[PDB]
Amino acid sequence: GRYIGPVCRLCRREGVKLYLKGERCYSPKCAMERRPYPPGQHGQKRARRPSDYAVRLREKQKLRRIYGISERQFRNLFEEASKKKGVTGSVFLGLLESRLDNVVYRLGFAVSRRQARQLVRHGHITVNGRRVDLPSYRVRPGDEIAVAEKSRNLELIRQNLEAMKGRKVGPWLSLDVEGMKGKFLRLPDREDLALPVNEQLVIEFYSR
Amino acid sequence: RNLSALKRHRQSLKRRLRNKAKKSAIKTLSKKAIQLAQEGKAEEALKIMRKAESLIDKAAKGSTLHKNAAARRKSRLMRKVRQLLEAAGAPLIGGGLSA
Amino acid sequence: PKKVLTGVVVSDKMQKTVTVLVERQFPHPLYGKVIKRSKKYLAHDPEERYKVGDVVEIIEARPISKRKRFRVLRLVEEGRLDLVEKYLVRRQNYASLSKRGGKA
Amino acid sequence: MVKIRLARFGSKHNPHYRIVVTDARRKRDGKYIEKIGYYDPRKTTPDWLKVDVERARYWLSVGAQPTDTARRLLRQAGVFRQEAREGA
RNA sequence: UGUUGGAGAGUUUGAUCCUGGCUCAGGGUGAACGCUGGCGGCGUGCCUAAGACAUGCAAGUCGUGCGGGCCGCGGGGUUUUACUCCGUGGUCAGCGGCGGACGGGUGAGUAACGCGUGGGUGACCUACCCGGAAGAGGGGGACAACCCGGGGAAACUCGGGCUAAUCCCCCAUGUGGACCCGCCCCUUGGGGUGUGUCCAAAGGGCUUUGCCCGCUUCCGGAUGGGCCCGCGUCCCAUCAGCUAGUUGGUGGGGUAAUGGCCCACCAAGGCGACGACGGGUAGCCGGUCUGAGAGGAUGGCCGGCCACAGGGGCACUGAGACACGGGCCCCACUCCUACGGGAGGCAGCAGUUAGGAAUCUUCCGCAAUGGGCGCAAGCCUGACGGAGCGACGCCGCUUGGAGGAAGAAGCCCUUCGGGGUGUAAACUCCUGAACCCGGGACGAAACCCCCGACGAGGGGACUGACGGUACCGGGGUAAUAGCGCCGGCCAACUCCGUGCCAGCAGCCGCGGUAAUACGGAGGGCGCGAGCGUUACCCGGAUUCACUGGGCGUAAAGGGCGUGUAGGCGGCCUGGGGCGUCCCAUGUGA
Ligand SMILES: [Mg+2]
Ligand SMILES: [Mg+2]
Ligand SMILES: [Mg+2]
Ligand SMILES: [Mg+2]
Ligand SMILES: [Mg+2]
Ligand SMILES: [Mg+2]
Ligand SMILES: [Mg+2]
Ligand SMILES: [Mg+2]
Ligand SMILES: [Mg+2]
Ligand SMILES: [Mg+2]
Ligand SMILES: [Mg+2]
Ligand SMILES: [Mg+2]
Ligand SMILES: [Mg+2]
Ligand SMILES: [Mg+2]
Ligand SMILES: [Mg+2]
Ligand SMILES: [Mg+2]
Ligand SMILES: [Mg+2]
Ligand SMILES: [Mg+2]
Ligand SMILES: [Mg+2]
Ligand SMILES: [Mg+2]
Ligand SMILES: [Mg+2]
Ligand SMILES: [Mg+2]
Ligand SMILES: [Mg+2]
Ligand SMILES: [Mg+2]
Ligand SMILES: [Mg+2]
Ligand SMILES: [Mg+2]
Ligand SMILES: [Mg+2]
Ligand SMILES: [Mg+2]
Ligand SMILES: [Mg+2]
Ligand SMILES: [Mg+2]
Ligand SMILES: [Zn+2]
Repeated sequence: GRYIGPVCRLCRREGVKLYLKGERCYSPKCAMERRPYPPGQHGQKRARRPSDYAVRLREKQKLRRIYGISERQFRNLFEEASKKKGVTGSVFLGLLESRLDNVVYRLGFAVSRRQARQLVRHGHITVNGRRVDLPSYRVRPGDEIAVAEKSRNLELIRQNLEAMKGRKVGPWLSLDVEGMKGKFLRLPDREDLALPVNEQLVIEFYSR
Repeated sequence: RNLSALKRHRQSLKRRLRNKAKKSAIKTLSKKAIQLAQEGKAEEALKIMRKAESLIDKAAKGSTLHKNAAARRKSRLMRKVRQLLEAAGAPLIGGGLSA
Repeated sequence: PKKVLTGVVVSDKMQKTVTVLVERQFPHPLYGKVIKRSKKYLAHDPEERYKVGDVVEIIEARPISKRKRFRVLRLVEEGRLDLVEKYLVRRQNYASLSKRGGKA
Repeated sequence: MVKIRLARFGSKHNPHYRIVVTDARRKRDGKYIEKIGYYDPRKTTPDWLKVDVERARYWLSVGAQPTDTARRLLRQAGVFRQEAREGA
């Protein structure tokens, strides 16, 4: 049970806009709209020049809270990375962005990640045919990520794809709104991702 | 109790006295076969050798000595004698002594 | 293959027996400096041919007692008290360390 | 007796054996002599038996006695079909 | 044993710098304690009393080796009688073959060729299995069972008599082999050869002129193992000298084989500062943890090796034992005892009790993999395959998802306008773990039987513990959260209480009436079925420094010299080529 509870206070703590709700966090109400100061009884007071540790920290809780993963699943992937050939940095993201519960977000099947986490749980998604209710499942290059046949008829899902009619997809994905299907072309490269992050810092945090 | 594995310790004994006796014999026949040669009685010591010698390979046939326990005995005795018969003897029967 | 070692006799006191000194040489497990250590092996002289300070070679063989498991192949220089004198001179020292108390 | 038997390596409910050659004496899970292949009873991956006819035969000619089970498997490979024709 | 690798801070001062110890942040744990605790997968779970253990179970198997006792069904011979012959099912024990030397436990002991690594055996053994040669002739005997009697409180023991076989023994036979001795080729007991001597054996079973099983000797393969050697293996020199079978030698004993392994005699040596001897500690390794690496720490699970099975000694039988569930004696211990004498050993699975901060079910299965015995059917097998208990660890899973006001209530703060918890809840809609229905398997194919030739191959049939479990299909409800911290290192701040008190504390310290450092509240950071704590290992610690430190005054130059072992060594050429470097290869499971 990772977090689950108030979100926008997270958005307000990192000081940057986080899309942890899909809709709304777009219309005048993600709080960061006329109230970008942190939560608590001192969110409005003045902030003191952060410690090298504070920055590295804040920057992590960001990268992570965007995907809503336990610091646990978070870490272990970091390691996976560290070990793989390539720039620790992006290699990290690549994987992070390879999570089914996530891919289901990018492909649009759901308004945002958390919801996608769920859809995966309740078995409304499929990979190569055999459904998968596992959020942390790593999508490999060449795997169709379709909607559960018995789910293609749910209002919520139809609603989602209905509005995708037009929304382009990451050049590392592609979908077939008709057959409500969509492939994972290839691991998205750091550029391809527009994250308000500085993974050169997350990295630095786990170097302590 | 009563694992009926005491049968093994029941056979053994029957085999203890079994072995014990053939060997003991071999020994006796061996030594006795010596004494003679030592003294000089030509034949009488070879004649006994054969028997002695035999007993060996006989106790050896089974599992009293087996292996090369039937190779020291033999060779060893076939020396003490021959050699103890190095006080002017001339193996007349030269039985167990390829001369 | 049976190992051959080359050393220097150092005692012919026993019968059909010779005490040979094998100096070996190796770098440190943790300091790489080169180093010398030595071992006394007890080999057999069935001919009493090898005498004090002769530099011999040695081979593994049928144990022939507690400690002796080597032999004396053949010579390598029939004379060198130069080194025997070292060993003999090392011992001579012990004879004088601790106890005796030259102070009493 | 050097015998060709199976050895357990997989984990709990996913057993994976080995056509090892050994002493009935050791435990069919300890040191061995060589490996003649494997077999996964479960039958998931297209590759099951992997018995190396070659070596198999050789241990057999030496006296390695295969279990009833070790046999069935070597028989599926061909550790037993000695070339014939013109007549069958 | 991998190839992207290395963050520091606090603290001795009025202030500074250096030194230098203490301290923290990290990671790991067969863990324990606290608070809390929803599911699953795999893993793992006495680390202390190698203390003591009740009961059950952990090695047996073969009637195609053999003969009987017993309960039973059936068939003969003496026309009805006692008697007796045959077949046969079950059964019990015995004689005998093979297994009990594997598998399973523990780590006490051991600093040792115990282990690791690599070699040696012209110094060796190896049941069963496999290939190849040759053979299986004749004869004789016993001990059990069973029958009689005797001793015993038992445990159990003794004497008396009969009988069988693949049990024992003698003779014959010998492809051969063993030994002595002569010789040859090798070269420490390798191989070949000569006359002499010595040595084999059993039968059982059926579809009976056929074949299955078995048996004897011998050479080879196979595997396993003994022995030996180089090298490598902690701490203390306030342990410095140890040693008499101890060092060697010859003869002999013993063993499968070398050997002081054992004995007799002769010689007197062997080991030691390149640490003998002694004390302490410790099973060793593949590997594990940590670390930038070098290194350090460790060796529980799995695997290989060793050692032990109440303490100690010893041998019998066997290919193998000096034999965990075998045997003999002594010791201690509990137990039966008519006290004369006997009985046991969980460091096997499971449980008990003691100890302890602490460690589980007296389970199910023999379906599978494996081992044992058997022609086979099959028997056995807490080995193993599994299930249970423990958040003990790791990995996945949930407590919901979108929407939802310049913003409820409440609680907090608020030089009192308002800020905060907070879109958090309410409320709406969507999805739907649990739970219910029906379906439910992989792990299982052969051994057997039939055709075939008893091959090859083909045909047939039985076969589950886990399970009615996992998993699939349908219906389906929003349906556990906690815990640590928020002075500095270390991310998180106000108020109220308390007043050097009560109390915090890892270091520095905080509290004596404004405390961001005590306690509660609100809030906040962290992590989440977990979080804190304690203990111990590595890290930080270049704080033992090989990589990587030091000694004028900070800890550190021996008061000086002489000189031993040792370490180190100018210039030129040539041999070796030990070190050193390189290539190949074997080993490095
Ligand atoms: Mg979560
Ligand atoms: Mg944070
Ligand atoms: Mg989402
Ligand atoms: Mg018994
Ligand atoms: Mg007996
Ligand atoms: Mg002999
Ligand atoms: Mg040296
Ligand atoms: Mg010696
Ligand atoms: Mg095994
Ligand atoms: Mg590598
Ligand atoms: Mg001060
Ligand atoms: Mg009989
Ligand atoms: Mg009766
Ligand atoms: Mg009649
Ligand atoms: Mg019975
Ligand atoms: Mg019986
Ligand atoms: Mg064992
Ligand atoms: Mg070795
Ligand atoms: Mg001659
Ligand atoms: Mg020899
Ligand atoms: Mg370091
Ligand atoms: Mg026991
Ligand atoms: Mg079986
Ligand atoms: Mg059978
Ligand atoms: Mg582990
Ligand atoms: Mg519904
Ligand atoms: Mg260090
Ligand atoms: Mg220093
Ligand atoms: Mg020079
Ligand atoms: Mg060289
Ligand atoms: Zn937001």
